[PDB]
Amino acid sequence: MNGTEGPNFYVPFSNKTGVVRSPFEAPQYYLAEPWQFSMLAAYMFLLIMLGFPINFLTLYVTVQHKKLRTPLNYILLNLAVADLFMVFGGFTTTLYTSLHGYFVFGPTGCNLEGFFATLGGEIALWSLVVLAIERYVVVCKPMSNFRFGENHAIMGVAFTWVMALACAAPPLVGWSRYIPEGMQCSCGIDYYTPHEETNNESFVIYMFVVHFIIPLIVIFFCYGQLVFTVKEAAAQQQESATTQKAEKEVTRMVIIMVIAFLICWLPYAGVAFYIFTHQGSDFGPIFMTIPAFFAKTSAVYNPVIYIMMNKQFRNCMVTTLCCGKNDD
Amino acid sequence: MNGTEGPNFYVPFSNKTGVVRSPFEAPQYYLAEPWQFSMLAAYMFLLIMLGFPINFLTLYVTVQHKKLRTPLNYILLNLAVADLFMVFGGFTTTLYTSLHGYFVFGPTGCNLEGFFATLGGEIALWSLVVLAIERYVVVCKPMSNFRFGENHAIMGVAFTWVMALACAAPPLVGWSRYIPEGMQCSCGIDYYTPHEETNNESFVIYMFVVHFIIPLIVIFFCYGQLVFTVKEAAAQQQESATTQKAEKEVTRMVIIMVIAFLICWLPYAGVAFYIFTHQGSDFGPIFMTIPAFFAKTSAVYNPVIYIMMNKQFRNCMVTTLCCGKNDD
Ligand SMILES: *[C@@H]1O[C@H](CO)[C@@H](O[C@@H]2O[C@H](CO)[C@@H](O[C@@H]3O[C@H](CO)[C@@H](O)[C@H](O)[C@@H]3O)[C@H](O)[C@H]2NC(C)=O)[C@H](O)[C@H]1NC(C)=O
Ligand SMILES: *[C@@H]1O[C@H](CO)[C@@H](O[C@@H]2O[C@H](CO)[C@@H](O[C@@H]3O[C@H](CO)[C@@H](O)[C@H](O)[C@@H]3O)[C@H](O)[C@H]2NC(C)=O)[C@H](O)[C@H]1NC(C)=O
Ligand SMILES: *[C@@H]1O[C@H](CO)[C@@H](O[C@@H]2O[C@H](CO)[C@@H](O[C@@H]3O[C@H](CO)[C@@H](O)[C@H](O)[C@@H]3O)[C@H](O)[C@H]2NC(C)=O)[C@H](O)[C@H]1NC(C)=O
Ligand SMILES: *[C@@H]1O[C@H](CO)[C@@H](O[C@@H]2O[C@H](CO)[C@@H](O[C@@H]3O[C@H](CO)[C@@H](O)[C@H](O)[C@@H]3O)[C@H](O)[C@H]2NC(C)=O)[C@H](O)[C@H]1NC(C)=O
Ligand SMILES: CCCCCCCCOCCOCCOCCOCCO
Ligand SMILES: CCCCCCCCOCCOCCOCCOCCO
Ligand SMILES: *C/C=C(C)/C=C\C=C(C)\C=C\C1=C(C)CCCC1(C)C
Ligand SMILES: *C/C=C(C)/C=C\C=C(C)\C=C\C1=C(C)CCCC1(C)C
Ligand SMILES: CCCCCCCCCCCC[N+](C)(C)[O-]
Ligand SMILES: CCCCCCCCCCCC[N+](C)(C)[O-]
Ligand SMILES: [Zn+2]
Ligand SMILES: [Zn+2]
Repeated sequence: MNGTEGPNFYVPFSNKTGVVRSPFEAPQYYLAEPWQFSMLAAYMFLLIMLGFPINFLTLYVTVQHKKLRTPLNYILLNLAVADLFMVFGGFTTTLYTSLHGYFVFGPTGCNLEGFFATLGGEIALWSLVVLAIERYVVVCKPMSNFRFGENHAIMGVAFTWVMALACAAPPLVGWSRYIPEGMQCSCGIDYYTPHEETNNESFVIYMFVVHFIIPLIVIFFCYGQLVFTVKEAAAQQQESATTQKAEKEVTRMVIIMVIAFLICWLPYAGVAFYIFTHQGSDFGPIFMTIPAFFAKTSAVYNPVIYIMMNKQFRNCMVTTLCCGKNDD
Repeated sequence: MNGTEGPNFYVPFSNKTGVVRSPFEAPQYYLAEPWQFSMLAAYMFLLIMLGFPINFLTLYVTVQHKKLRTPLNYILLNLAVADLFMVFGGFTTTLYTSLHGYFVFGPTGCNLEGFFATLGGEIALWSLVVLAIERYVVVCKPMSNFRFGENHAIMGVAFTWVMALACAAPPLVGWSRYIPEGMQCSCGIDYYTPHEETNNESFVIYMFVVHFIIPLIVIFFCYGQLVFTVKEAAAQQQESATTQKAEKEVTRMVIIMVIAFLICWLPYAGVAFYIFTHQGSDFGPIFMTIPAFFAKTSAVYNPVIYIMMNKQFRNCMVTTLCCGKNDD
């Protein structure tokens, strides 16, 4: 056996030497050097200390400024909340788990770590869908003469939570399950075993198709309609050069947010897909550790892209932080 | 301009030196060394000389042996025909084009090269869908007391031609268009320009989503049902170890055919997707030439996998070739 399966775990280390132990019962220092567990710990700590303030700040500044009530403003406020859930709901546990070298909080801890990570990533993905659609509707006016205003913003936000929970929750109640990965200090969906009792196989498929592929198809479609229009379906829809310069700022930003998401998650995606199609194959704890922990930067990069690419949000922020002036 | 757009072409070479010419009017030797055009020519020649006999042989041996009437037998005969269409309908033109260093047959030649390549590739893709579904139905028998027999085989084949033509033909009559790629000696879908008059943008999206992604989703789903069953949904189906050993031969083969397709086409897919999302960017003729011509091995690898992994087909072949003794 290249790995060591347990009732509820899969250590990617051979147990021919009898050293393997459950990620829920004892430290995993036999997996790698303890200084490496310290690095993860240190890493999560930074994510928590960076993520807590930038997201809260985003949330705070938005609520405080009434003029910030556009779909974008709404979507980023949403991510700010999702990130705070990742930070406090999951990172605190992954940090603590990394310090002890295992899930001292048992499966319940692993569920927290896996749930919120999955929730945060998915909220970010589906949020991208809502934004692409909003850019589609606002830059090409297809449908009719409807207003993707504040009302749809709310509906847009609720939507992201519905989809994301549709992906993150099932494994909490029987369909697939959260399980330790890599150095065993973070938890992800079970791509490691078939474990037919929780119908693992069908969930992984469901996840990659409905919670990865479909969303990308939708965004790709929207991207299609925007390239086309910025080319010929816009010169006839009379787009004042003054509006386009501010509607191009926003369109550029969504594209960047979409690229950042792919940069952040594709690595994890690939290793997961691989493991899933090579279960039992010979791979170490470092194989998934790097992509997994790297993906956790998803709790931080969005507010940052936001602050750096949306002048209005930036100025409001400086205003909030300087009390009065460098408003809404 | 990093490239040179023309009414119906896109040479990936700057025309600041005025050397660029239309791939329909003159040789493209300024793009690369003439010995490289000789390599392509030599290459196509081998594909033709290999593809003609292995496909025909496959087709011939199948028709000759009546016992060869299962879905697999049917699907591979289908590919054999698809490949002969690629060889004769397209490669002869790409060969000749490589020899002259340009499309002396003008756009009509380019359509031939692009159509049959696209047709052959897609027929292979959708054929994979039909096989995966057939493996699904036959190895897990989900639907009721149903029979995926000869009748469905025919319907399966017709199906692959319908989808493949749905992808290859539209660009012949106004939706997108076949255009020279790389060193300008092979033609592909227009990922190079927006050319709104033929609605390029929307076709590329349609192609990647309906003629790449969806098919992969379907196969992935089937692969899901097989891993699950070969695991805990088949030990209750009392699959006698005698049949499984022959039904595992076939299942293994389809999986290999699926992997070979990804090995063969993903490279092309990626460069196409890239070019499409980086139109006008600085890339040379070699950027697409290698993946494109590599993909053309799609006219040859399937019959070979077939001969090498299906003992029954292999034995019939030896029989056909040795006359009588080495049957159906
Ligand atoms: C655990 O990981 C190991 C790799 O570290 C996997 O072993 C590989 O298993 C395959 C399948 O049996 C071997 O292939 C066979 O090789 C022989 C050559 O003697 C050949 O005659 C057979 O037809 C077949 O191709 C392979 O050699 C072996 N190692 C390699 C090269 O990767 C193993 O499958 C994994 N699973 C477990 C827990 O066993
Ligand atoms: C990896 O293999 C090792 C051994 O090679 C496993 O060690 C296990 O260690 C426990 C001690 O906590 C053993 O339990 C003992 O069992 C005996 C009865 O056999 C009982 O009398 C003692 O009181 C004690 O409970 C356990 O037997 C032993 N297992 C093996 C393989 O011998 C280890 O569990 C393996 N890793 C895992 C969990 O996959
Ligand atoms: C043709 O290919 C060239 C690259 O070979 C592309 O040019 C690049 O265009 C980007 C902008 O789209 C340039 O970035 C800009 O750089 C300046 C620094 O002076 C910075 O202030 C701007 O904010 C921006 O980042 C990049 O420098 C440039 N590369 C070079 C060296 O030319 C070009 O886009 C392609 N298509 C065209 C327009 O022909
Ligand atoms: C790349 O640039 C070259 C030149 O830098 C393009 O070819 C040149 O095209 C011009 C304009 O079509 C030709 O000029 C002709 O002049 C006569 C004057 O009697 C006029 O009646 C024609 O209407 C035309 O303007 C010029 O002959 C030709 N230069 C040559 C001989 O190579 C070339 O078309 C560009 N690449 C492409 C095809 O985009
Ligand atoms: C290069 C493809 C090798 C074929 C392996 C079958 C899995 C299909 O690959 C998924 C497509 O992603 C391309 C990345 O290629 C890396 C190969 O690793 C296989 C991923 O599990
Ligand atoms: C060593 C390769 C690192 C470069 C990876 C760039 C990823 C950018 O994300 C774009 C998404 O594209 C999908 C797959 O990415 C592969 C290359 O990206 C080029 C886009 O065609
Ligand atoms: C550090 C903990 C992690 C990364 C735990 C779990 C993550 C997932 C189950 C992620 C799933 C996916 C998302 C968020 C977006 C891309 C596709 C995906 C299905 C791999
Ligand atoms: C040598 C000539 C070639 C490769 C010409 C054109 C090929 C296409 C338009 C291929 C399309 C695709 C296929 C066959 C399967 C994978 C996805 C795809 C859409 C890129
Ligand atoms: C940011 C790009 C990194 C790769 C992202 C896409 C990976 C999908 C294919 C899996 C290949 C990964 N690997 C090493 C696990 O084989
Ligand atoms: C719908 C998108 C499908 C894209 C598949 C991409 C496969 C990657 C193949 C290599 C592409 C990398 N690049 C940038 C050099 O072209
Ligand atoms: Zn509204
Ligand atoms: Zn039938």
